[PDB]
Amino acid sequence: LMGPRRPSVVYLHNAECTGCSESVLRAFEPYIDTLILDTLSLDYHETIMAAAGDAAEAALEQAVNSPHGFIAVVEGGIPTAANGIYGKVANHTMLDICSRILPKAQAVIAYGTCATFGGVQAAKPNPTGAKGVNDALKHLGVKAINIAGCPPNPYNLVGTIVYYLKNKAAPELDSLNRPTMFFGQTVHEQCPRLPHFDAGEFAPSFESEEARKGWCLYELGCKGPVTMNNCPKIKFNQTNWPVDAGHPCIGCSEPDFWDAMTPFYQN
Amino acid sequence: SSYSGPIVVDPVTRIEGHLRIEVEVENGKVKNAYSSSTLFRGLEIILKGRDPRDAQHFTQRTCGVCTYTHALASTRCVDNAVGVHIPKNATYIRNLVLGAQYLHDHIVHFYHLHALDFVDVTAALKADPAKAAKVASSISPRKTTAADLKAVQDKLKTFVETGQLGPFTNAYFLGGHPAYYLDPETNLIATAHYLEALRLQVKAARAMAVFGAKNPHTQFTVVGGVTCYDALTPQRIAEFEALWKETKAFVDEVYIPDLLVVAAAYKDWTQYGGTDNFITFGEFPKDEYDLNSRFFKPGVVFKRDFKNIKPFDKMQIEEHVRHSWYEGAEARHPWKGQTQPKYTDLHGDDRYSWMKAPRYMGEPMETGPLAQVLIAYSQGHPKVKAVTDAVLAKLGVGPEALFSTLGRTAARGIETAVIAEYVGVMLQEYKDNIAKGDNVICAPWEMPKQAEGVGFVNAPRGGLSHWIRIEDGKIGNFQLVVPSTWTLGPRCDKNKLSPVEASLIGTPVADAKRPVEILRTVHSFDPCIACGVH
Ligand code: SF4
Ligand code: SF4
Ligand code: F3S
Ligand SMILES: [Mg+2]
Repeated sequence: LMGPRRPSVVYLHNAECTGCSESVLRAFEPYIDTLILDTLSLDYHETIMAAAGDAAEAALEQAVNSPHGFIAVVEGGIPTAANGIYGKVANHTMLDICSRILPKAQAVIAYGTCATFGGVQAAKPNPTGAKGVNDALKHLGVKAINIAGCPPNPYNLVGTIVYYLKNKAAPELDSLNRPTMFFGQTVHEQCPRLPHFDAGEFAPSFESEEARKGWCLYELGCKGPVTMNNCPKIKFNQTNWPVDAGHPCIGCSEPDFWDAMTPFYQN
Repeated sequence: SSYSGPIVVDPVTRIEGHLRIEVEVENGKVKNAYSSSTLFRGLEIILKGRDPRDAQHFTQRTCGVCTYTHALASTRCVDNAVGVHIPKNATYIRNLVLGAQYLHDHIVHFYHLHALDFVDVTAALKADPAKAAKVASSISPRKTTAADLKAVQDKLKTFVETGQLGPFTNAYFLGGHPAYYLDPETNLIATAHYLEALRLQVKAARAMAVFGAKNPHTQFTVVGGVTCYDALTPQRIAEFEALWKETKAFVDEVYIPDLLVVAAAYKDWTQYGGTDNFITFGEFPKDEYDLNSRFFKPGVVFKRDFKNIKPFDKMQIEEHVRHSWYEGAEARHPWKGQTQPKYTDLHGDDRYSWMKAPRYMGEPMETGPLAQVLIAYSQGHPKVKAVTDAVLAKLGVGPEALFSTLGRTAARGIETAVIAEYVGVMLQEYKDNIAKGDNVICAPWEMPKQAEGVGFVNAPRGGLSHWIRIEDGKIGNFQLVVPSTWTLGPRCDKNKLSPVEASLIGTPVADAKRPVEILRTVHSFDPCIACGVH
């Protein structure tokens, strides 16, 4: 699957919705074909790989044991309740799979709020005991770079990988282990509606003339002021982001946001 | 003689989510099958007690492949519970984002999830690109030249000679495989278009973000309507229209001709993978409270009796747990649903999946593009009839051919083509409505303390329903019954095989170590296990 010239990436899927995998397919300049043919060697990825079953398992083993080394990208939270039973691949628990593979990686990137912080299946009452990668695997010394969001901006994944390949090290990380080059500002301080916020000009409802005129969404629940992400700067799909579509930020790059930021339409 | 014994495929790749397929084969043909979904998250448990307005944000994270669809179903569900009738423009914008979702989803499914079951990418290296270009130009109005395809070949050649096959590592076609039929030139055309589709899908998804903020996981729906006042502007509408036009051209000029050239080469696949019963909910309403106002209409068919389409009665759905990892054995209507996990391991107490087993009047029902297409055809839908007839004529087969893995794959293309054209009709109506001076996109509403609601979406994989019981203004019960749950859930308490299980009986398996024929049928249903289990 790999040896030579392109760096090997092993992409794992735990308890996930595949929205983070889909976000990578939206990669733009570079696009995902350049990424898979030129930049990287994508040596395991259940969504798009040709092999299945035993053949897929063999591809994974050969990638993880390569003397050339591999980078792991991990999507989804790790279910830990009932000894990891709620999530299995090839009849192995995801906790076991990640326990055995991730300490062998040269570097681990937790991609998406589920992998970074536990995510949607970790929201109360967390029936499957879902945990983010670094929480789950603390005891094994795993320290994944956390690229948060639900899903994250794929600009932030490619940027982190490129940095890593260039500099042979993680970029500066915040106290949640997120790169400060992407997560160093609140989405609010970057928001075009900030002048309205400053003037106390809030939309009182989505049907209101104030919402039509683009007034601030804080009274309608916007979590921009407490959320770190680069959404207003980079935007998504080269064209838009939640509050330019008229909807409040729901805080999706923050830990525990399903419980901390709810009800989503209140502040 | 041939192989007898078990085959297990775990993981089934090139699907969403975590699926284990188990089959018993006898003399090279499958005689028994189990569909085992091996991840549970429990979103229905997590929703209990929360604000109904929050449900769509959680349930959208059921799945990021069929992104938006669950936000739409929960919003339709709470809209219904609250009794709000959203403005015409919110219906148009919601419908336009959903049409864009279908085009993105089906294009990615055929190329990036299904086609490696049928295309030997490495054989493309041996192709004659001049011959290949002539074939490509004969099947499409788009002209392709030898140099066009040589560029692809040169790129693939450098990739393969590095020894780092990446996503093609251990592919079932490596070295050759008796169930792979395509000649090198057709493998090269498909491989070129796979690569092309990786960039085209960026545009198809961007179309959703023009109105819907971002893809994946849109953020423009609210109870009562949508939030995106910018979607009214001529600039955003023009941006959407340009991406839609380019996406439609790809469907018409690249995907459907490839689908037809591959189906022609694999016409033996009309003989495997059939099913008996079909359910569909209809989609693209004019009236949010009348399913029969939808461009595709709901319906139910038993035992392929399409002369007797039955009305869809939402009260005849029950979700079984006897062969699932939940407590007990009692089937439940989703307004009385229960989600009480209880794991017994594979086949412990005859249970083998985290999916429930939905049954309609006690029967297992296929849903998805083949149900939507066949039921619409049988209701006299003129656009569906015109393109399925053209497809049947091109392939030289009769309508019976549609009850198969090949037919299901073709139906996915038919509905893509039909929806790609209908998005233009919807866009024009939306434009017309704005031009009449209707600029309203959200209506006011009030939360009742007690209510029941349901929202119905026909998603790219079929009939999706979200069901809420509101108690004290909070979520008392919230149940998702999702298309892959119908199609890929396990047996019920009458031990009836689900559509995927039944469809697998009779599958030939040339090489038990590389059981591509099982993947062909399983992938034809476009499984989504995060969807099915939630
Ligand atoms: S972070 Fe969000 S988008 Fe990504 S796998 Fe989790 S639920 Fe899906
Ligand atoms: S809309 Fe949200 S992010 Fe923008 S100024 Fe208001 S509170 Fe801040
Ligand atoms: S909801 Fe998430 S995508 Fe950005 S605008 Fe808020 S952090
Ligand atoms: Mg359910």
